[PDB]
Amino acid sequence: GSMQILVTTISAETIRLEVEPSDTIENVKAKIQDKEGIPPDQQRLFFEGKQLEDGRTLSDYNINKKSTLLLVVKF
Amino acid sequence: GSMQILVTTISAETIRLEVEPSDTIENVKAKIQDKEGIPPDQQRLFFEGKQLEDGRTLSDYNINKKSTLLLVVKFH
Repeated sequence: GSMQILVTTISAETIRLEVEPSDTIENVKAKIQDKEGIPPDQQRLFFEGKQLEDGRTLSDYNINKKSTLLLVVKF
Repeated sequence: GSMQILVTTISAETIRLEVEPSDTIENVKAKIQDKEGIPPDQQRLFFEGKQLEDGRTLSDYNINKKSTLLLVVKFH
């Protein structure tokens, strides 16, 4: 149109979570809901590029102390 | 204690804005409030690394058609 401009809107935060190696990623998503207020269904967890899927644990993906996890959310 | 992991929470979206080259940054910030719902003083605008100031126009920073602007917004 007249002059169409693009605005790259960014929002970012780093949340620390006290978890057990026995904790399922379902339980990890539940801990994020208490900390921020995002439902587990719309949450997308990542580690080493691989999308963390429910039914498995943090030990299965070999996640230990001081591990960087990636959470991608809407708007 | 037992195991303390870090979760890098990211949220991103691109907003399309019909603006005039005569428009000031305070007017562009007002247009973002209508599109998303963020107050103009709590939003930081950028172009070519330089932080865009409320007083100056889009012509002053040489912003034209198909220009990518950066808006950094608070967590929640």
